[PDB]
Amino acid sequence: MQLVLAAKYIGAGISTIGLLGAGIGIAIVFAALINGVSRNPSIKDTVFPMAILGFALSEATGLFCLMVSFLLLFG
Amino acid sequence: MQLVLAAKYIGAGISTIGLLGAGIGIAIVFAALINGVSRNPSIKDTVFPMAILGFALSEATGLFCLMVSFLLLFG
Amino acid sequence: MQLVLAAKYIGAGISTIGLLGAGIGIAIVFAALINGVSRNPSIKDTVFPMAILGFALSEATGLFCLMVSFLLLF
Amino acid sequence: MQLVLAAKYIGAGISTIGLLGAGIGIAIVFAALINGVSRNPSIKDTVFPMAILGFALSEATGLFCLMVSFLLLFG
Amino acid sequence: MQLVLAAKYIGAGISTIGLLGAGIGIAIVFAALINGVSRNPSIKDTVFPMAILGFALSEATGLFCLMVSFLLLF
Amino acid sequence: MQLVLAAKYIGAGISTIGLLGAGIGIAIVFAALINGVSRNPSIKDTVFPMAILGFALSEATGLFCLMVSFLLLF
Amino acid sequence: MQLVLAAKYIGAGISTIGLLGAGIGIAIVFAALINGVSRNPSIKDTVFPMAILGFALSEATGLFCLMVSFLLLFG
Amino acid sequence: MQLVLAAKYIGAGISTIGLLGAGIGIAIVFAALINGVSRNPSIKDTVFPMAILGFALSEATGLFCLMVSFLLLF
Amino acid sequence: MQLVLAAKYIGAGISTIGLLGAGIGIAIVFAALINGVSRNPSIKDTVFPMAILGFALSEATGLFCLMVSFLLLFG
Amino acid sequence: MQLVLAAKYIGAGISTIGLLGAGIGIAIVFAALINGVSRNPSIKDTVFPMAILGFALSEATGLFCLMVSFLLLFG
Repeated sequence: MQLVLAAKYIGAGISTIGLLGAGIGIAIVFAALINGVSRNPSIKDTVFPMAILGFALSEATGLFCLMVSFLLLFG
Repeated sequence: MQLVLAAKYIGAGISTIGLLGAGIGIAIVFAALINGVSRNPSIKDTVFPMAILGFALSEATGLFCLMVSFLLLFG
Repeated sequence: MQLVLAAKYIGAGISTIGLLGAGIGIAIVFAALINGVSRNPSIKDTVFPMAILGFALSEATGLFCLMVSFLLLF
Repeated sequence: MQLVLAAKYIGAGISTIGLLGAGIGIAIVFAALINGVSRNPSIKDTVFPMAILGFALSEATGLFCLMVSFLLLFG
Repeated sequence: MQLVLAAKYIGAGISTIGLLGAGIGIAIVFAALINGVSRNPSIKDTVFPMAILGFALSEATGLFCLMVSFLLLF
Repeated sequence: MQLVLAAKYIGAGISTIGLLGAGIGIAIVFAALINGVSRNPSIKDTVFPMAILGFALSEATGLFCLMVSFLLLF
Repeated sequence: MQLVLAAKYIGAGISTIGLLGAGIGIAIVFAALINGVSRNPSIKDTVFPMAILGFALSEATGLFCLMVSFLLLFG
Repeated sequence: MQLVLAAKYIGAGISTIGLLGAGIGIAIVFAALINGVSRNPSIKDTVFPMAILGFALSEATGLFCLMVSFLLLF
Repeated sequence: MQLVLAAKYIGAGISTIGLLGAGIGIAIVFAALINGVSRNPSIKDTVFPMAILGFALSEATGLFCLMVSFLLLFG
Repeated sequence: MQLVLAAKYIGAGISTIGLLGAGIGIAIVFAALINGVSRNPSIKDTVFPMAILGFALSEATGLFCLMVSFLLLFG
């Protein structure tokens, strides 16, 4: 158990690293949203739900990382 | 088997790291969509399905990462 | 018990790495805010609440990393 | 054999990391496609096959990583 | 004791890596500030507080890393 | 034998990491091709061979990584 | 004590990695300064102190890494 | 002798990582070439020999990584 | 001492990784200088010393990395 | 000797990683050179030696990495 439990804990730490992509990704989507709206205010009702979709899809990949982390931590 | 289970769990942690690319990638596809539509609203119906295709192809690489991760956790 | 504990400490160091994403992320949101406002100052009240949401959502991923880190530390 | 097998699983995890290049890359190709089409809608039939070519070639790099991964998992 | 101590020291070093995100992030914010002031000098007093805020928030994430690094060290 | 074999397998996995550079690089080349053709469609036949060359050369580096990975495997 | 000391030196090496954020960051600030001054030479006296501020604050992050490094090397 | 050899194989896998730099690097040179030529087609004969030098110098760093890799493999 | 010398040598290897930032940083300062002068040749004498300052501050972070590396190899 | 020699060899592999920064950096300088010359052909005699300086300074950081690698490999 001891070496295996230790591996799970190290593993759970390693598995959060990929969350960096969601962190950068979410920001990239919101940067585009802010730049697009500032170039063309009239487009905001159109581009805002693309921003919400984009952020959610990007966050999803981070959530897959987190899921593996929790399965290691608690499973 | 202690060493092998340990290695399976470390390895599953490690195979989520690659998801950072789909995280960044999906975001890049949505940012282009946002900037594209704001420059030229009339193009929206043309470029939106391209965004869907882009996101899905970028996501697939992260899903491969996760597939290995699940194979190491359960296979 | 010592091996497990050693692994809890390493794992905790490792789970902060992901916070780099929020570091760059928050910055990217605020950079667009500054550039957007400078190109079009009248858009400020519109894009400021968007920057707050952007930063919050980006920070949240970093906060997930830190949650794992603290779960491992205690 | 336990150390060797251990190494094989650690190795398989490691060899998905390079898939992040394809996750980001495929996205860069789709972003250019979206941006090019929004700048110049008439160019769409020309630039779309280039996007398919760019994506398949970017994806091939991630597939090489996954192949090495599967060689480690099952061989 | 020696295994645990060892892990605390390695873990402490590992938790400084995430600080690369604030190093890049802070810079991105100040670059946006510079590019925006040079495009539009009259906007200086509006975007400056935005840059302070954005820097503070980027930095905080690097500070959560240092915090974990200090917990492991002390 | 077991230690050496072990290292060959870990080393083989490690040498695929560098392939992320070709994955990004190839894409950068094709994006430049797309942005340049859409700005200037008449340039298509000039820049296309340039993109093939640039892709080939980016890819080669990922292939040197795979080569090391295959040597370690076989 | 040998394992502990070992760990201290491995740790000290590890804690210089984060200095790459300052190496890139300081450069991003100087690049903006150069580009801003070439677009608008009259803005130089305004944007130069902002560049000093941005750089010192970016550098401070690398210095925190180096401090942890020196704590590991000598304490 | 087995431990040393194990380390030669791991070290060799590790030294290919740096080749990612040349992967992205070569691509960045060729992207600028394509964009430069599309903006200004008459500059092609001037910027093509610059792209060749750029790619060569970038590849060379990758070749240094591979040299270490082969020195370790034999 | 076997373990400690081993750790010193691994650690010295690891503390060079941070030099990748000065590598990228210096380049970013020179790229801005190049793009700055080409947009506005008259600015050359103004922005060139800024480039020198930029490069040197970016390089210093890599020199800190190397300092630790030498301390681990010889100190 | 055995564990120490093994550490040096692993260390020498780790120390080439930072060469990735010179590889990207050198390219960034040459990209700027190519973009600057294509915007403004008359500037080429001015910006070319800044490109040579930039690439050399960037390559220098990679050479510091390589130096540590050779000291580990052969020292």
